[PDB]
Amino acid sequence: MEMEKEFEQIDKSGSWAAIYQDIRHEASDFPSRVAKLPKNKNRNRYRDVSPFDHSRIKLHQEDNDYINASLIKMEEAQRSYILTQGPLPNTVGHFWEMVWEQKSRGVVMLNRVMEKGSLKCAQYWPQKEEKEMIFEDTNLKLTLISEDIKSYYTVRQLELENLTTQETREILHFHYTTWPDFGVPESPASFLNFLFKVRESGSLSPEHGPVVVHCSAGIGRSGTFCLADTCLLLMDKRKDPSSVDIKKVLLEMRKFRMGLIQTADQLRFSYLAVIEGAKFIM
Ligand SMILES: CC(C)(CO)NC(=O)c1cccc(Cl)c1
Ligand SMILES: CC(C)(CO)NC(=O)c1cccc(Cl)c1
Ligand SMILES: CC(C)(CO)NC(=O)c1cccc(Cl)c1
Repeated sequence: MEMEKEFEQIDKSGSWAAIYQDIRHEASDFPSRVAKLPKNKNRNRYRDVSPFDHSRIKLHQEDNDYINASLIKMEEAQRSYILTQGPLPNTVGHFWEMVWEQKSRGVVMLNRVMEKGSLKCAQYWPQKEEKEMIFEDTNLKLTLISEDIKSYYTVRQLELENLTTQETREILHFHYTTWPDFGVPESPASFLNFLFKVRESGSLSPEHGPVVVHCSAGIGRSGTFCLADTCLLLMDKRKDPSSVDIKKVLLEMRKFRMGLIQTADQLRFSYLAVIEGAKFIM
């Protein structure tokens, strides 16, 4: 079926939970043996969210190459994304090592450091120009260059230096700051505006390594971001845009990381975002 009318048909019939449970039943199951090794317990935020072995990002290190991060490679859309958990106190150096090694231009953050009164990820970037951060375990230096605070999101320019070679690179930090502590946003307008700002920066384009996107677990809000982006790109590329099937695209993405889209409300929000986005594109 088309999307907008499939949408109203699920709303009128109140069957979002049944649609979402079908997706969960049909989703891929692949091994995640490296994630479950005992030496990696303090590298995982949640025991039930792990990268598959076949698609995990490897650190270029011989001691321990493990990080909780996955490469989502979308062949028809010609887009790639790295989805990862919010960094932990003992993985902030690994996180920036990955950004460096994968040649990423941008980092997309969809959570606040504290939500619901608890810590959802480490404070992993510097908050003042004159107070830079040094990650001694991976030999990197990170400096805040500039910050632009808007009503729904903040964009930061960062300098990452490889202290071994003295090479430097400019990284863009795109921080969506207004996702509610509970539920999903009422309107997708600010989320779509944010997606378009990431696109306009070049961070999603083939002349760079894959964008790094995270929330707390790296599957819910993060899944919503890449699902909406890929669906809108396919609607632009194909002769018949009504052939784009968001459930099929989501199942394709779940070949590369488990659990993408965590609730039926996140599924409905993803439909809403793609529907409204497709009208603005033209
Ligand atoms: C990312 C770079 C190349 C930047 O200095 N660092 C490393 O690869 C690294 C990894 C593990 C340990 C240490 Cl000392 C450096
Ligand atoms: C702007 C320059 C030319 C360094 O001055 N390139 C980068 O900063 C950069 C950023 C991300 C990835 C990689 Cl490979 C390079
Ligand atoms: C340039 C086009 C028209 C794509 O062809 N779209 C946008 O610039 C845009 C901006 C904000 C929100 C949304 Cl959904 C689209």
